[PDB]
Amino acid sequence: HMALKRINKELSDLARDPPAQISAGPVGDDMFHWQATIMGPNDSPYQGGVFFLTIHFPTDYPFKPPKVAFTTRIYHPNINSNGSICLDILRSQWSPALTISKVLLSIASLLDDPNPDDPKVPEIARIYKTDRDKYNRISREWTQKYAM
Amino acid sequence: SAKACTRSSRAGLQFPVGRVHRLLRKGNYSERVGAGAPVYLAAVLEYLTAEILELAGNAARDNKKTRIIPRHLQLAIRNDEELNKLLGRVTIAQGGVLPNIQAVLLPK
Amino acid sequence: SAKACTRSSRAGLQFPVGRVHRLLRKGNYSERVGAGAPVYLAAVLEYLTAEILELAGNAARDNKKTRIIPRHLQLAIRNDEELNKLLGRVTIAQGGVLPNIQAVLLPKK
Amino acid sequence: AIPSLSECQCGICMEILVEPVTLPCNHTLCKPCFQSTVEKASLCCPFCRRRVSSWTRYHTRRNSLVNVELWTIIQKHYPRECKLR
Amino acid sequence: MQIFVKTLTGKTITLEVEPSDTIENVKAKIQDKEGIPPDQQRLIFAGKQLEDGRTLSDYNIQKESTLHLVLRLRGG
Amino acid sequence: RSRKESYSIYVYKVLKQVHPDTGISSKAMGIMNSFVNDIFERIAGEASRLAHYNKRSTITSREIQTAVRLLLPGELAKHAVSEGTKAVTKYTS
Amino acid sequence: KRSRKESYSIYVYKVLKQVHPDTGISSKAMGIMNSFVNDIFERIAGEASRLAHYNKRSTITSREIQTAVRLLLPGELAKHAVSEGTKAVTKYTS
Amino acid sequence: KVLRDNIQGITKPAIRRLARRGGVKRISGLIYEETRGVLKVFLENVIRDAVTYTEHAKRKTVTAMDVVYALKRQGRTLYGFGG
Amino acid sequence: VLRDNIQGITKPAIRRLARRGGVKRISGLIYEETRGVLKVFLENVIRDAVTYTEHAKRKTVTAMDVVYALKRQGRTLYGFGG
Amino acid sequence: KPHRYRPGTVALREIRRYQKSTELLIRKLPFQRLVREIAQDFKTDLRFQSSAVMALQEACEAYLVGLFEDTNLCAIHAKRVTIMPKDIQLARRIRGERA
Amino acid sequence: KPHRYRPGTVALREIRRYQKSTELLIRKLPFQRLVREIAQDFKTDLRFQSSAVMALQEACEAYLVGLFEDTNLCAIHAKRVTIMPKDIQLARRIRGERA
DNA sequence: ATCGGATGTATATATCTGACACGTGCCTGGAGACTAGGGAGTAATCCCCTTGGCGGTTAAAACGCGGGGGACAGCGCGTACGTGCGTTTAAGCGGTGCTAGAGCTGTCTACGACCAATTGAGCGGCCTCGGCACCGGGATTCTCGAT
DNA sequence: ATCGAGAATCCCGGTGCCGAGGCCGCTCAATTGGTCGTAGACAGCTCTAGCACCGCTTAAACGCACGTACGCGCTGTCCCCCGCGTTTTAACCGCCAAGGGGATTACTCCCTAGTCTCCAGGCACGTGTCAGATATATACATCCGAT
Ligand SMILES: [Zn+2]
Ligand SMILES: [Zn+2]
Repeated sequence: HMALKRINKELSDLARDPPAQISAGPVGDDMFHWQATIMGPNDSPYQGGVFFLTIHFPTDYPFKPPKVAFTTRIYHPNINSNGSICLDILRSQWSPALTISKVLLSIASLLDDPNPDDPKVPEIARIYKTDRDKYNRISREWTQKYAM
Repeated sequence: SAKACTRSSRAGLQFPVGRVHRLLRKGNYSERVGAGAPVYLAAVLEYLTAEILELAGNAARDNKKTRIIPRHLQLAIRNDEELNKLLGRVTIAQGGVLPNIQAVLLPK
Repeated sequence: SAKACTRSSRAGLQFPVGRVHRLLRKGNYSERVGAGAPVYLAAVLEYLTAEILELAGNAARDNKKTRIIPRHLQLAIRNDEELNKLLGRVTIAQGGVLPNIQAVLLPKK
Repeated sequence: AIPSLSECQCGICMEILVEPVTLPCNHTLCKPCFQSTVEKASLCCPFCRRRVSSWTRYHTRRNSLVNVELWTIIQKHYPRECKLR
Repeated sequence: MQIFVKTLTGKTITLEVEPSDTIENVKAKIQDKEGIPPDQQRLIFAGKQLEDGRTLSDYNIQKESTLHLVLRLRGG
Repeated sequence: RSRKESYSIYVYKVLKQVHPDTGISSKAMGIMNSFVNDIFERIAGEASRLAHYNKRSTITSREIQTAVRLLLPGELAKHAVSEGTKAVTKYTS
Repeated sequence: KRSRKESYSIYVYKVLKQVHPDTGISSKAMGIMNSFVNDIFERIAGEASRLAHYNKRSTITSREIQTAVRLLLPGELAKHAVSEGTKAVTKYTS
Repeated sequence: KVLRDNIQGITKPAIRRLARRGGVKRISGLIYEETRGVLKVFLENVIRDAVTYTEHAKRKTVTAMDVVYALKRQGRTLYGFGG
Repeated sequence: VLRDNIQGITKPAIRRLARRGGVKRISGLIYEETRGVLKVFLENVIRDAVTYTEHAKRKTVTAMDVVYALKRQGRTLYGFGG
Repeated sequence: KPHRYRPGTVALREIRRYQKSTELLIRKLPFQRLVREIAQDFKTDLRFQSSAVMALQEACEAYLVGLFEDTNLCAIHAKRVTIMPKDIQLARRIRGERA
Repeated sequence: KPHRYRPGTVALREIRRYQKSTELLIRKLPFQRLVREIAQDFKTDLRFQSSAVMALQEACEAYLVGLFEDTNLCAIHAKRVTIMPKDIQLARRIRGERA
């Protein structure tokens, strides 16, 4: 109903001023479902990595947060293998004023560095905090083989 | 909502849902406890606590202090009407009373 | 006791012991109920009801009536001190009010 | 001085305000958005994130949420937008 | 030696592993050939949990044995 | 049909024990039943709260004794305690 | 060592930080808050238990807590508490 | 089939009789309005709780037990109507 | 053994309590009345407090017993636990 | 020739008569209509049992009698025989009903 | 010659000062001794935690403040300024404390 | 200081009627026997918090005096309220009709209790620094006797 | 109406201290997984009484006239709390020391929930008769005007 108009204005704003290093598009003709493409920041061990994620808008927007999942797989402390994302702004304090471009920027920022406070998997967070190199080499072996 | 995470986060609350569930189960209130009661009770408790704390902080700011003291709690409780009606029988230790002088006693 | 008669007769009580025990167990009060609690509770209840019935019957007989009516119950409860204090915040249906008039309102000499 | 048009639009629904409410944080948004925020959001103002539970509770008893002087200028300045709603 | 593992999604995987390989080694191999993270993998043989520190041969597991994979989904 | 429990004949037995000839109407019986039920509820609630207050899990005679001592005024409390102690002593043998 | 004593200190601190980001709280006010939370919990739970026993049931569902909140609280606090309880239960279910 | 201004049903002789039962010899002329106001307030307070008790049980007819329970919770126990 | 300690509640204490209450002029015959009502209230509270600290097979009066005794009388207190 | 009592005597006789009596004082049908009018505000088209109305009216009478006793005590305290609304307000405020 | 305040302007100052504070007003040791006397009358050889007497004193102070507030209201109703024991007795009676 | 109406209340006697005390069938809940397991009683131990004591110092309580403001008694009035009577109004009692809705029975499906393993949220202990308490100085504002 | 001097209160700045907000280690209970007995959600039937209507009383309400007593305002008297100053007393802080008992752990044993079977205590139902509510006719308590 009224949600689709807001989505139309938001996609028009997205198209007129596309953010750098993030892309988004309609996965299907139906309005709610969307696809997006993310590639890792330069100051990160995820260089040369392209990743696809699918987002499903709820029945009413933006009063409830939009569901987001990764059809591709990422080795990150704050994301499960299945693709679930633990993001504080996404679920705990989602607000109607925010736009999904800010959500994608937050996803990129979390891709830059994880959050110690709410680890998705305690073991990988323990690995990350214990030292640097033992996450470095798994990340290095992981990036190219899955992205390409 | 999606499962496989702590219950206090699924409902978006801060009070512990599991602790409230345990208290309800072991409190000799009923033989069986539903799965939606602890969340509702935790939400109500959080709402009341936030409602009191906001007014207490406003009183503390008005008193040029940056710390909550029992006098600020008493001011916040008594100044409001609904909370005064609810907490009409309790007595806050070291709270004092509101300033109130009858108009007849004032000098003429 | 003889451990062969009814619990009420074994304890010498007119009030029941089985019903009080069931109500204590199924009343959501504790996960266990002692073997002597129903007897004590029934004894207390019987004593209080006997006291009130005695006072009400005395008041009724004083009023030249052979039946106890709620007015007699109200008179018995209000006239006594301990019963009035125990039942201060209770209302008896069709109970009336104790007859009293303030001394100031009485006519002058 | 002037209500204008771009500043007049509601920050949430991108539409014309209907019975505007002024939050204690001096945030203005249309009543449908505020209402939907009450029963489908976190009860706080989305922009600067301050709880307004006490203010709303105090005002709803006396029914003073609506801004009469703002609604009057909205009617007199954009009757065509208001009549559609 | 070929062994059979069954997952919760109805997928059966054949592992070409020797008894000398430890639980960490077999977890790394199954992660390499299937992607499932070793930590999220819980191994069930004859209705018992398998410990990472001890070796596979400590379970007296022979050719064509049946294993059950348990996925511990955390977060969401 | 359905069955409803009440303290009618018990109160009648007590009344005949204390007054051989005087009768009782229906409304007075209802009032007496309500009073008995209310006192039972009060004492049971106090006993349960006292049991919880000491990390116990049972309700023996002493919790009922303490609840009676709390709820009733002086002379009635003493008489009720004496009657309960006598009843328990007679029942245990 | 000493046996553990459960308390609501960290939760009240988190709520206070959520409301006022730069305001502390003393220990006596913390005790007041704990007593208030315990009192409200006891009131709501007891009312719900009595109201569920009145209907010859054996479960304290969300409806019993909702009705207990409706009875106990004043006119507007009851409405707001019911609204936020519906918040929490709807967000938890789906 | 709505009803209007039935608060006038509480008649001045009725309030006089209630005061006489209370033990009042002389009565002013402005007592009746305050008595009616207090009456309406008390009745509203009891009826709201009784209606809520009825509404919880998915019923449509308030019962004597509902009124007794509402009065008992409100702070005024009542005997004689079953409890 | 302590005898005649109710006189410890002296006149200035009653005057200060009255001033906090909000009175301007206090008679001279009210101090005995205030002492009497205070003694009655203290006896009533301490009776229940002692009954609680005696049921638990203890010999000291903890703050929990007093808070519970106040709560039993419709005088709930906040600050000392609960 | 006509005989009439001094003011204040038949009032005392009415007090003595009514304190002894027990029957309900307020008429049935006006009270029932008032109860229905108040109840229909909270929820539409309710139905009322007779016993509920009787219990409500009994509680009404008891509460009003108690309030009038307290009001009379206040009036006599103020060195007056007549009760006035300020007495009712004081009696209610001390009891804490209004606060 | 000395500056003497008119009788009446010191009571208001004391009211303003004390209604703004939060300290306890009764003495510590006399109240503790009185509490111990009452307790030893009820039961011999008892010991008190400090928080126990603290709570007792807090409750007593709050109760006395409320009683004096009600007494002042009654005295003002009686068209007076001074408070008298009759006001206290009436306040206690209406509150239901004595009856 | 009583006397004589004059009113209302109290007392003695017939009567007939609806509700209270009681007989009766029966069935659901109370009573009796056995067991196992966890809650509660009992003994030994630790150290925490209570109690008792002494010296200083000083903020507070006690006592006394002058007097001004309020408690209280008495007078006068005029108006609102009590008392009685003719008149209009609707509550009360009876009888009938009907159906909305309380109450119970029969199915069965989904929600909730139970047990193990496990690991992370939450509690006990340490700690350091900033917010609040305290003192000294000045500026500001009620207050009252005399105009 | 006011001016000004004595007094109480508020602002501001500097110094010091102790408790509170954060960090670290650790023990226990919340979570996840599955299984299983049953509670109530729902459909259908019954059949009770709550609502609506009508008619006939006569009991209660109502408006009006008249008298009167008391609520209120005013004046006067006196006496008793109050404000202040001086003296006595014990509260309060700090310190030290002894020990009573509150809290804890380990062990054992016996009280009771649970299960199954058997039977009678009390409940729904029907019935007899008398306690008392009502009506009628005397006898005395009490109030009011006037001696
Ligand atoms: Zn909008
Ligand atoms: Zn805002």
